[PDB]
Amino acid sequence: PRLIKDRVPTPERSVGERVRDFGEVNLGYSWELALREAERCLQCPVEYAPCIKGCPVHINIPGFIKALRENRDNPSKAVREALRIIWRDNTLPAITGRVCPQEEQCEGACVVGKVGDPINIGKLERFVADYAREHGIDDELLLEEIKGIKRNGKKVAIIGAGPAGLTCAADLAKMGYEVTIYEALHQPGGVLIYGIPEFRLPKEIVKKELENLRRLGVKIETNVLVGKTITFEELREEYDAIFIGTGAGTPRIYPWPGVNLNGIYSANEFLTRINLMKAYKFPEYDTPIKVGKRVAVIGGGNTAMDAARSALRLGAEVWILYRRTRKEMTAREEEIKHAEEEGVKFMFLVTPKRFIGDENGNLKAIELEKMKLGEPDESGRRRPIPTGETFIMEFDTAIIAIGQTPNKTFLETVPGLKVDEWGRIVVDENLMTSIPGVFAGGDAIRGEATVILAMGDGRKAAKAIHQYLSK
Amino acid sequence: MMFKILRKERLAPGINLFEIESPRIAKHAKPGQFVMIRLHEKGERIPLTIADVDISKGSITIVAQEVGKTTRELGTYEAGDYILDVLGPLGKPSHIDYFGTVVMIGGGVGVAEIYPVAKAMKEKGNYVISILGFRTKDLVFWEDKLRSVSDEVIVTTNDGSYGMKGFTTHALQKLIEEGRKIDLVHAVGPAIMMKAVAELTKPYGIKTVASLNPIMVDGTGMCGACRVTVGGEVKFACVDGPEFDAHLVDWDQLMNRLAYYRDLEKISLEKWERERRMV
Ligand SMILES: Cc1cc2nc3c(=O)[nH]c(=O)nc-3n(C[C@H](O)[C@H](O)[C@H](O)COP(=O)(O)OP(=O)(O)OC[C@H]3O[C@@H](n4cnc5c(N)ncnc54)[C@H](O)[C@@H]3O)c2cc1C
Ligand SMILES: Cc1cc2nc3c(=O)[nH]c(=O)nc-3n(C[C@H](O)[C@H](O)[C@H](O)COP(=O)(O)OP(=O)(O)OC[C@H]3O[C@@H](n4cnc5c(N)ncnc54)[C@H](O)[C@@H]3O)c2cc1C
Ligand SMILES: NC(=O)C1=CN([C@@H]2O[C@H](COP(=O)(O)OP(=O)(O)OC[C@H]3O[C@@H](n4cnc5c(N)ncnc54)[C@H](OP(=O)(O)O)[C@@H]3O)[C@@H](O)[C@H]2O)C=CC1
Ligand code: SF4
Ligand code: SF4
Ligand code: FES
Ligand SMILES: [Mg+2]
Repeated sequence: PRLIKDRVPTPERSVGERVRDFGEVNLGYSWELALREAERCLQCPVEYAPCIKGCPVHINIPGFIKALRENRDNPSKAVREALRIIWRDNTLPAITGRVCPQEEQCEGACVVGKVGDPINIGKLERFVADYAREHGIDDELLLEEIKGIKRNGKKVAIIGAGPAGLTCAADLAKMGYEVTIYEALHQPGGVLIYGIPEFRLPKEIVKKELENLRRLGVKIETNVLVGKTITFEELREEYDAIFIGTGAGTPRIYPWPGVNLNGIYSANEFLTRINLMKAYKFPEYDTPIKVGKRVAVIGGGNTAMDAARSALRLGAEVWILYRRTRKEMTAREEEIKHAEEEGVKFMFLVTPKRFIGDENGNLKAIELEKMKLGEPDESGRRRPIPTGETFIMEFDTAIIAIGQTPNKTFLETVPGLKVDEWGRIVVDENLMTSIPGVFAGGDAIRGEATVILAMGDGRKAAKAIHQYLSK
Repeated sequence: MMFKILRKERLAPGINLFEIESPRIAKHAKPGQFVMIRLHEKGERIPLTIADVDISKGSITIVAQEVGKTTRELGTYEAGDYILDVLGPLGKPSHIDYFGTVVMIGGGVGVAEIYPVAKAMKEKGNYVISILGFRTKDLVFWEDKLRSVSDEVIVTTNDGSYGMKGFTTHALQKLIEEGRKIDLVHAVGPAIMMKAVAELTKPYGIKTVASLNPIMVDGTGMCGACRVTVGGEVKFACVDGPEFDAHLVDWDQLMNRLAYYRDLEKISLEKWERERRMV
C-alpha cells in the first residue's frame, strides 16, 4: 500500500495562554481531522495488526478506525460503533487515549511509524470517547448495558477507587453483583484525581465515570481507610468477595541530608495540594501551597513532569534535575515536549547529594553530583555512574519525584495476605491473593505501572470473581 | 454522605467541642488517635484528636481551638450542621502498658486530647498525675473531667490567676525535685510546650512520649507533609505516630516546618474576616 506519512496534527493552546492556568493543553481532534487521520490507517488484519499486540488490552484498533471511516457522513453512528468496539476491551478510553505512553505501546508498534508518523491512535480513541460524551452517545451504550443486568444477590467490596477499582466495580455491576467501593480520600479517582493534573486529564473525564457508576448502582463510600475505619475482617464477614485496588501511593524518599528543610515536597504532597485541594486557587480554596522563585524537580518520569509543569504555572522558574539523559527519561514523550515548550529547564546527568538550608530552616541550595552513562541496566537503558565531581546550585523549592511504592502499613494489617519484598500483593493466574475470595490488581500488584494495566486488571479480576462465586 | 454535628459545647473562649455522628469511627477509635476533617468543598483538610467516643450513640468527640481560618470557621458551626468529610480513626493508638506512675501533661486544647489517654492509663492500673496547662483562668476547662480519670490533678496558669502559677514544666520540675516516683511522662500541647517538657525530663532519664502535631494533608501515609526526624530517621507522623519518644524528636525541625505557611495562613484568615465585616 501507499502510506500517508505525516500525522494530522491536533490543535493545542498557545504556551502563553496555557501557562496561566490548569486547563487542558491539547484540544484533541475535531470530526473532520479525526476522519482524515483515520484514513491514514492501512487496516492491517486483526489477526496480525501490530498496534493491537502493542495495546496492553488488545483493543481492536483497525476495527474502531474502520467504524469511523465507514460512517463518514454520520458522525454519531460512527462514534457509537467505534466506542462499542473500544468498550469491548477498555472502560476508560477518554483517559487512556490522553495518558497512555503510546510510543511504548500501540503507536510504537504501528507500521506507519516505521517510515513516518504512526497512526495517532490515542488521539483517535480520545476523540471517540470525548465526542461520545459530548453527545450522550456513551450514555446510550451504557443504558443498553444497564438493561441487560440481572441481579444475582451477591455483594462484592472494592478497596480503592482508582482506575483498577472503578473498572472492576463497573464490570461486576454489569454482571449483577451489588458492589460497594471504599475509598480513603474524600473524592474517588485515585491518581486520576490527585496525581495527574487537569492540564492533561480534566476532572470532568473522571467525574463522568463516577456518574456511570451511579447509574450502574454501585455505591461509593469515601473517607473509609480500610484497615482503620473498617477492618478487613469486617469486610470478609459482610462481602462474598473483595478486590484490593489500593495502588502504590507512598513516596520513595532517599536519605539525602537536608530533605526535611522547608520548601521540599514529595511530588505526592505537591500534586495532592494542587490537584485535589485546588491550592493553585488559594485563597479562594483554603489549602495553601508555596513555591519560591526557583524550583528543582528531582526525577524524569511523568510525576516529575507533572510537578514541574504545575510549579511553572505557579510562577516559578523550574528545573528538572535528572540523573540520566533525555533519551532515558520515562515520562510520556508528548509531555516532555510540552514541558520544554512551556519553559521547564532541564539538567541531565545530575543527582542530589544533599540539600542546603539557611538559618531559618529553609532550602537555599542543592549540592549535585555529576553522572556519566555506563552499560545498559535491566531496563535496557544506559545506567548513571557518579563521577565524583559535585557542584552547588541555588534553589528555593524542591519536589522529589523518584517514584512511589505501596503502603506497607495497610498491607501488614490485612490478615493472611501475602506480599512480596517490594510491597506488591502476590496473586495467582486469576488475580486471586493468598486469601480465597480476595483478589487484587493494578499498581497494588505491579508497583507503579499504567492506567491501562490497572483498567485491564480490574476487568480480569471482575471475571475471576464471577467465576469464583459462580462455582 | 457527610457527618452530622450532634452537639456543640463551648468549653472556654476559642475552645469548641463537637460531638459528631460517625458509628464506624466510634467503633474503632482508640486513645491517641485522630481524624482528618474538611468542612466544605473549598476547605482544607485538618487533623484533630478523638477526645472521646460514645459507641451507644455512634459518636465521636473532637475539641478544636480557634487558631486560624479553618478552626475559626468550624467554631461557627452548630448542631445540625454537617462536616463534609471526617476520616478516621488515624494514627497508632497510644501504647497503654502498666508503667507505674504516669504524668499526663496537657497544654491548652491538649487537655482534651489527653483525657482518653489518661482514662486508659488509669484503667490499666497506673497511678495517674495530670498536669493541666492554661494561659489564664478563663481558658481553664475539663478540670473535673480530668480529675475523674486521675489520682492527682495540678492546674497551672501562666499568670497565676487560677491554680499554680507558671507553666506545665514548673509543676513537673516541682514533682521531680520532690523526689516523686515518675515512670512515664506523656505530653500533648503546643510544640513549644512538648519540646520544653522533653528538655526538662531528658537529664533525669524519665521516659517521655509526645504526641506530635506536624502539618498534615491526607493523613494516611501518601505524602510526607507530616514528616519528622526521630532518632535520626525520617518518620511520617500520621502513620508511624503521632506519638514518639520525645527525647529522639528533632524539635527545632518540627517547629521550623510548622511555621512554613504562616504568611499564607494570615492571608486566608484576613480574607475570611474582611468578607464578614458588613452586617
Ligand atoms: C503523578 C503521576 C502521573 C502519572 N501519569 C501517568 C500517565 O501519563 N500514563 C499512565 O499510563 N500512567 C500514569 N501514572 C500511573 C497510573 O496513575 C497508575 O498506574 C494508576 O493510577 C494505578 O491505579 P490503581 O487503581 O491500580 O491504584 P491507585 O491509582 O493508587 O488507586 C488507589 C486508590 O484507592 C484508595 N486507597 C488506597 N489504599 C487504600 C486503603 N488502604 N483503604 C481505602 N482506600 C485506599 C486511594 O484513595 C487511591 O486513590 C501516573 C502516576 C502518577 C503518580
Ligand atoms: C495529629 C494531630 C492532632 C491534632 N489535634 C488537635 C486537637 O485535638 N485540637 C486542636 O485544637 N488542634 C489539634 N491539632 C492542630 C490542628 O491541626 C491545627 O491547629 C489546625 O490545622 C489549624 O488550622 P487553621 O486553619 O485553623 O489555622 P492555620 O492558620 O491553618 O494554622 C495555625 C497553626 O496550626 C498549624 N497548622 C497549620 N496547618 C496545619 C495542618 N494542615 N495540620 C496540622 N497543623 C497545622 C501551624 O503550625 C500553625 O502554627 C492537631 C494536629 C495534629 C497534627
Ligand atoms: N507509573 C506511572 O504512572 C509513571 C510513572 N513515572 C515516573 O516514575 C515514578 C514511579 O514509577 P517508577 O518509574 O517505577 O519509579 P522509580 O522507582 O523507577 O523512580 C522514579 C524515577 O526517579 C529516578 N530515581 C529513582 N530512584 C532515585 C534516587 N535514589 N535518586 C535519584 N533519582 C532516582 C529514576 O530514574 P532512572 O530510573 O531513569 O535512573 C526513575 O526514572 C514516578 O515518580 C513518576 O514520575 C513515569 C511515567 C509513568
Ligand atoms: S498498525 Fe498502524 S496501520 Fe496497521 S492497523 Fe494498527 S494502526 Fe492501522
Ligand atoms: S489503550 Fe493505550 S494502548 Fe491501547 S490503544 Fe488506547 S492508547 Fe493505544
Ligand atoms: S499527612 Fe501525608 S503522609 Fe502524613
Ligand atoms: Mg489553615
